[PDB]
This record gives sequence, C-alpha cells and structure tokens, in this order.
Amino acid sequence: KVFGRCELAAAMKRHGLDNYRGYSLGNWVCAAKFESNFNTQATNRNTDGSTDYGILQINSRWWCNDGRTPGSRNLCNIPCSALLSSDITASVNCAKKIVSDGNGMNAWVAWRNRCKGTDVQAWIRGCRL
Ligand code: NA
Repeated sequence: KVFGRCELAAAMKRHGLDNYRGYSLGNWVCAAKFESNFNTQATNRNTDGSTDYGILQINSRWWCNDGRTPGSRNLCNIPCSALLSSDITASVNCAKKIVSDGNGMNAWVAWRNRCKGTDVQAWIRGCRL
C-alpha cells in the first residue's frame, strides 16, 4: 500500500506515536516519507547482506529476522516479512523498540538528513487527526 500523508498521520496517531519519547507526530511522518515514500512494500537490499524493510526501512541485522543476514539480533522479535504488511502495527511496534533500545530518531538516516531541523509540523498540517 502507498499511504497518503494524512492517512498515515492518523494511523500513526492511533498507534501512539505522537510525542513518543518526545518525538512529535510530524517527525514520524517525515521519516516515513523519506525512508520509503510511504510504501509499505519498500525493500532495500544492501551489499552487507542485510535488507531494510517496509515503511520505516527497518534493518535486518539488529531488528527483525529474515534468515539471511549475518549477525542477526532480532531485537523486535519478529520476522522481517511482518514489516511488509499493509497494516503498520508491526512497523510501529518495532520503531518504538528502536527508540527504547537507547536510540533516538537518529537511527533513521533519512530522518537525520531530511527531517532534523526542519518544520516537521508541515507533514501533519491540514490533516484530520
Ligand atoms: Na514510498
């Protein structure tokens, strides 16, 4: 599924991301925009044997198990295929873990490069929340 901006914002709000660990909703929407272009099926296969999965491009070395990645930790305790669903629940639950495991949103390269320091409220402006 390719989400709309406001539709994704509402889904992320329903799942408790607004102000999760001090990150406003627009940060999460911005991260998804630049990680995956709002596409739940996005995959990026890296040369290091790992793969980034889903709307938040969560990597298979630390966070989910795909059976193919060296050094797997599976800290979210999920198969990576769960991150390719049309429903965002598994991606949101794992994203919450990423931040709870002592990372901030700097764990997402697209957040740090394209969202940090910007007016991230723009990403939820005009939306029914
Ligand atoms: Na996309």
